Amino acid sequence: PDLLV
Amino acid sequence: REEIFQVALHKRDSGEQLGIKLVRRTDEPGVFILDLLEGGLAAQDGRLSSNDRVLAINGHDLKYGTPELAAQIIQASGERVNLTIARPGK
Repeated sequence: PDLLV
Repeated sequence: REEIFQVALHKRDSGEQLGIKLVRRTDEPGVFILDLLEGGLAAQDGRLSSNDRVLAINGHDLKYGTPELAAQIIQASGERVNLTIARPGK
């Protein structure tokens, strides 16, 4: 739902 | 989204992270940059900023996307990651 890419 | 532009980041290695924290807002559709990771790829470029909307990554439509889809497009991409951003006004 909330990633570090 | 008062300004639309492209920013292309260049991964120094195949598995390099862009250093972008992608989050979704509960009040509107889209994928948004919450913050840039200190010293990361995107932060060193400096073109990107918090509150930017990621409209597309490498031509892949992220208008109604999710941060997980964005991560999968970046994982599938080569060294050039071409982000299309919609920066709000003031």
